[PDB]
Amino acid sequence: EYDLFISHASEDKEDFVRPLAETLQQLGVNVWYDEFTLKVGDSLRQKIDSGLRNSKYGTVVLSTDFIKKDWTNYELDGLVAREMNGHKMILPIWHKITKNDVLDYSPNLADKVALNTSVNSIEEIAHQLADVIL
Amino acid sequence: EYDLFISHASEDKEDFVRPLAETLQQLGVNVWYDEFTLKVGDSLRQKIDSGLRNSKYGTVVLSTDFIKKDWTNYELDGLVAREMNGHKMILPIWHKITKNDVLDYSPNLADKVALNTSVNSIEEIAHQLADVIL
Amino acid sequence: EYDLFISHASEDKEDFVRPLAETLQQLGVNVWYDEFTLKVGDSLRQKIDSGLRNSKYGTVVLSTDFIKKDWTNYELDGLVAREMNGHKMILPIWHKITKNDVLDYSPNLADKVALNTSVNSIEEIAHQLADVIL
Amino acid sequence: EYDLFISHASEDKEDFVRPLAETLQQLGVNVWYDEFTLKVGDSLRQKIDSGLRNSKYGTVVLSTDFIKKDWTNYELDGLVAREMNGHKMILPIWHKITKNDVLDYSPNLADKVALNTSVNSIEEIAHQLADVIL
Ligand SMILES: Nc1cccc2cc[n+]([C@@H]3O[C@H](COP(=O)(O)OP(=O)(O)OC[C@H]4O[C@@H](n5cnc6c(N)ncnc65)[C@H](O)[C@@H]4O)[C@@H](O)[C@H]3O)cc12
Ligand SMILES: Nc1cccc2cc[n+]([C@@H]3O[C@H](COP(=O)(O)OP(=O)(O)OC[C@H]4O[C@@H](n5cnc6c(N)ncnc65)[C@H](O)[C@@H]4O)[C@@H](O)[C@H]3O)cc12
Ligand SMILES: Nc1cccc2cc[n+]([C@@H]3O[C@H](COP(=O)(O)OP(=O)(O)OC[C@H]4O[C@@H](n5cnc6c(N)ncnc65)[C@H](O)[C@@H]4O)[C@@H](O)[C@H]3O)cc12
Ligand SMILES: Nc1cccc2cc[n+]([C@@H]3O[C@H](COP(=O)(O)OP(=O)(O)OC[C@H]4O[C@@H](n5cnc6c(N)ncnc65)[C@H](O)[C@@H]4O)[C@@H](O)[C@H]3O)cc12
Repeated sequence: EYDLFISHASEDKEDFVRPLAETLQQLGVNVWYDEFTLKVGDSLRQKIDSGLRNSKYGTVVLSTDFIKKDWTNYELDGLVAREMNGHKMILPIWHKITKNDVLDYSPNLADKVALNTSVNSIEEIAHQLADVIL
Repeated sequence: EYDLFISHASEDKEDFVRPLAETLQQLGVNVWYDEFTLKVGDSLRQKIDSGLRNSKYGTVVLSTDFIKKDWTNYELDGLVAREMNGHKMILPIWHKITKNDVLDYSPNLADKVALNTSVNSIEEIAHQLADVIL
Repeated sequence: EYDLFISHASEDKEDFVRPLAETLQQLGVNVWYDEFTLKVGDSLRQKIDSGLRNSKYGTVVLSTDFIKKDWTNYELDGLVAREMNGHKMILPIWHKITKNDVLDYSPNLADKVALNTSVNSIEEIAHQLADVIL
Repeated sequence: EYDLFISHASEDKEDFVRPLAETLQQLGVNVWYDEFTLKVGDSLRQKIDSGLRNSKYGTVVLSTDFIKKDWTNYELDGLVAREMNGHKMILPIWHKITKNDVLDYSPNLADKVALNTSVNSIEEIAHQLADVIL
């Protein structure tokens, strides 16, 4: 069902991630985003697990807060596991972070071409993503 | 697939290399150029290695910045390795650099005939390259 | 902490890599090897990433099975990313493989001097490595 | 640093070139020889280029196998390039080869005085070289 899963830290919602998800839907991507999918009484574990398993692609918004928190590391551990079984997925974004900070977090992600929010705007990034997914 | 691989420093894009690559495609050469080929989520290592291995020829834009940087030296190591197995490839260009500076970088490249950007224009250089490749 | 990280395919453990790692420790190199470090309940992603980032050197056992598999290519991407930031690391070994097969995998590794297991024995290779590391 | 660079084919190591290089060091010449300088993980291109550029003199062992191979012709290109900038270097040796075979390879080397291994012994040749270098 879903085309893209969005993994992000809650400190980045208002200035970046909410505008991004809203514009991707307007282009026509079917997106998994937590404010759209999770409802009262749902199991967090079981809903996240089935969202990770049923998405064609996943995007990760790398940030200083992303590195520290628990649920963000839970999601990225699951994306790499599915990619090491033969299915390529990960589309990275760099937000307020430099190459050296990424290379100190993991040197394998420093090998992957990312979109940098200090160089591209929100809609300029959204157009780049939809060209791969669609 | 590709006819030519272009190896250059990013400081030289706007005043020389972007005009050159645009005019080569208009003559009909099938060219490997990083702004045309690399996309979000690609592995840099694995895409560059298959570009080097599947091209008939390679051109190197010698420059004061080309000498210092890392990825430029990575690409030239791979071109010489394939040439020392019996397949001639390299077509050199000298940009803002003199014979002495080239001879201090490597005396073997000082033996190979090159196109000098202080003597020829962009389209005059492009016409010279296509006569060898095509 | 670690002096050397060993990257290898699991098909090569018993006739080559297990004897090699055992003899390197006896010479006194502090080595990262998966049978010594990984334990029940560890995250594979997070433990491999910190092993790559905290080692002075890395060795890669090039082999016909190494080229095909997923986790072997994951590790080599991270080594090259750290080397293209200015820190030299890679010490290559050729096992049951010829120059032509290496040049068809990547022409840049064909430029780097390697130890060939058809020419040198296990302890003769181990002595060569420790002279660089120590 | 280096006084002499030795350029030779690997088919000639055991019966001529290893004894020669060992006796030159005993006289006190500082020599560039591949078995003494190159180590695991070195770039072949970048180490050879800095050896050619930092030596006062160069010697070439002309032989039937020398003429055919690739890396032997690579080194002689760089020596002539530096000599055509005004710095005399080349000290030739003829091994199992006649004047006619040299003249068919290049008529300019047939003009330079050479040492012939059918007329002089190893130590008799080594004494002749050191009188020029030292
Ligand atoms: N939508 C969501 C609702 C609830 C929990 C979520 C956890 C994670 N996520 C997923 O993970 C990324 C965010 O990681 P995160 O690390 O930013 O999240 P936090 O841990 O900060 O939690 C955020 C806030 O939920 C409050 N809280 C904690 N347990 C609670 C509970 N049972 N009932 C009510 N409220 C609770 C907690 O008090 C804080 O105010 C996203 O991509 C997303 O897919 C989304 C969540
Ligand atoms: N197109 C390209 C994109 C990304 C990296 C490239 C590296 C090399 N090349 C190849 O090598 C020659 C240029 O050498 P170069 O030495 O000029 O390049 P730089 O190292 O300066 O990198 C240039 C910029 O990429 C930024 N950067 C670094 N890692 C990044 C990452 N994972 N995701 C996003 N951005 C990243 C880095 O912040 C800088 O602003 C060309 O012929 C070409 O074929 C092309 C590249
Ligand atoms: N030590 C190790 C344990 C587990 C997984 C590893 C993966 C990779 N490595 C690293 O990568 C190189 C080897 O690449 P490799 O490609 O040889 O490995 P394989 O994919 O063949 O996995 C080998 C076996 O683990 C079984 N398996 C898969 N997921 C499993 C899981 N969660 N729990 C239990 N067992 C699992 C899988 O069934 C097969 O029998 C080494 O340098 C090393 O640093 C080492 C591993
Ligand atoms: N010391 C040396 C080591 C390696 C390569 C050299 C190349 C050239 N040289 C220089 O050139 C003259 C000799 O020309 P040459 O033409 O005699 O040499 P070959 O091409 O026959 O190579 C000889 C052997 O290296 C094996 N081979 C090829 N690539 C390899 C690689 N990455 N890692 C491991 N082994 C590799 C290849 O399998 C063969 O067995 C000398 O004056 C010297 O300064 C010296 C070399």
